[PDB]
Amino acid sequence: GANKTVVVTTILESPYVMMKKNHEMLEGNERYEGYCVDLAAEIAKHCGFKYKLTIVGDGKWGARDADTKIWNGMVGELVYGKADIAIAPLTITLVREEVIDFSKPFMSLGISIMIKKGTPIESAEDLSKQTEIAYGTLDSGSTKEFFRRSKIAVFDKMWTYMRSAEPSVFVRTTAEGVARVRKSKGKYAYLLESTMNEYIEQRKPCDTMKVGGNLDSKGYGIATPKGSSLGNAVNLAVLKLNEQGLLDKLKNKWWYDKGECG
Amino acid sequence: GANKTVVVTTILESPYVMMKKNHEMLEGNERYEGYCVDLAAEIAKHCGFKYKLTIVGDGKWGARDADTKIWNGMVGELVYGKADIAIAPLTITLVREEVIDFSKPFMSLGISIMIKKGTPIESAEDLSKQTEIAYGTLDSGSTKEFFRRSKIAVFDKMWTYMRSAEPSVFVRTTAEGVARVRKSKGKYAYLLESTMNEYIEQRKPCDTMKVGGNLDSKGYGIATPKGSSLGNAVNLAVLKLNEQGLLDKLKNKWWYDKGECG
Ligand SMILES: C=C(C)[C@H]1CN[C@H](C(=O)O)[C@H]1CC(=O)O
Ligand SMILES: C=C(C)[C@H]1CN[C@H](C(=O)O)[C@H]1CC(=O)O
Repeated sequence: GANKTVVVTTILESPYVMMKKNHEMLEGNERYEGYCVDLAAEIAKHCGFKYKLTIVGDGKWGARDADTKIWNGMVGELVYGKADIAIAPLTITLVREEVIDFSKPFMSLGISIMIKKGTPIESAEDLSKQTEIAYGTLDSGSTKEFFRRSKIAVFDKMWTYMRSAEPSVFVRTTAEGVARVRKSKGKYAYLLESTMNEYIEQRKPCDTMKVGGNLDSKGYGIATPKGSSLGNAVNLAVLKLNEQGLLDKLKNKWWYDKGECG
Repeated sequence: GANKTVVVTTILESPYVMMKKNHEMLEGNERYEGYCVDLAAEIAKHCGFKYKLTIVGDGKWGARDADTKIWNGMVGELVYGKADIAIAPLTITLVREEVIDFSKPFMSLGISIMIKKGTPIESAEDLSKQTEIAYGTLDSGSTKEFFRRSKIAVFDKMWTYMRSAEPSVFVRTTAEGVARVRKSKGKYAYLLESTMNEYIEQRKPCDTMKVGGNLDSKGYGIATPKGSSLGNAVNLAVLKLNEQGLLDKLKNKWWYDKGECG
């Protein structure tokens, strides 16, 4: 039948999607700003469709409950037909790839370590060997799953450490993880995706730092319901945007062009 | 009908696929060794299929002739039904994605600069600003296309320089590009994918070096004919291998474990 406005599901997480300071004076998609907001506009332009940016109701990303087997977050909204496409820093993982379609990566990243400047830690191995400096991750998401399911000695030990550490080394949000690193006087290292780490390292008060190399290598992908008709075009749009150097420009814009740390 | 042995098309290019020193005494897939040979074994194991490693007849990777519109290389073998899957460092590009299916990236890379140690060059911008130190790429492939189609000022200038430079700054093979850098006493810089660059930097006589950051960000993908039944399983296998840390181990094995430069 007739074309329909594409429902885009995303989530508020800086600097990917944020409500403009003057959002109360704007409307529709114009209320938001950020890397993903810009990416969505570019994808829509190339694929030639109108869209509406919506915020995922449950505020989750994409995990399936072991008991009920129900998918939450943006993945769930695609799986159950609540949204047509998800545009956010959604990590491409096996479990998600099995239920929805992912475009090729629009951003490359890996799990990294965030420390307050001055902390005597240079790698994950360094962390695994001690307990004075506590370390944890988000209480849900791809990074936590990485450690939970890892069979690699170092990461396996880090996981066992994390589950038994007191007080809890887990945080509910990125802002919480960042704030804990900053207020813990060097006694807390935060494991998060390099992208977020690199972003925070350029924000005042400039007291955090990304150390060591990434623990893994992966990417963020645009997701659509399995078999969806938009899948193909969106995937080609992603590759096109990357080849035109558009994606690198968007990262620079939201990560470095306005860096606040020199 | 009954399952059939999967025909895998690949190409001799170190350290991805090479004929063993004692190949004349071995048979079938055992005649070859390398990163891709190992990857193929792992993919086949996870997807549960028997396969035969074959070498692409025309020795090309995957480009379409503008006049005849015929696809050459491994892409062509998939497009015309000569092979069931291609396992090699095949760069995921828009033009190829339009005719065949790619798995998510099994390796992340970008175009980089290779120089003989001592060369006064730190970036592509540095190269673009001069002509004393000649610079070029392979006479075909993704890297050449990157420069040919680029609209980015610096890369556009580099391309115009390359097309008009005398003698020709292009090479036919990686080994040729490497050899030219080594024998040109610092008067030749070679533009190639970071993966090959990092590999060569660890091989005797240890006289080359990778300088500056990558010009772009992309990946290598396993390819299958569009709509192929193996596509799904192979894609999930790739993600699984990466999540198990298997892909990083394979890179270490063929790139660094035996590094010859300290
Ligand atoms: C910001 C959040 C909660 C997301 C972003 N990508 C990951 C995901 O898609 O699971 C999560 C971060 C992480 O796991 O470190
Ligand atoms: C080694 C060769 C000729 C291949 C490997 N990947 C690229 C491709 O798939 O086109 C080519 C290298 C390059 O373009 O620098």
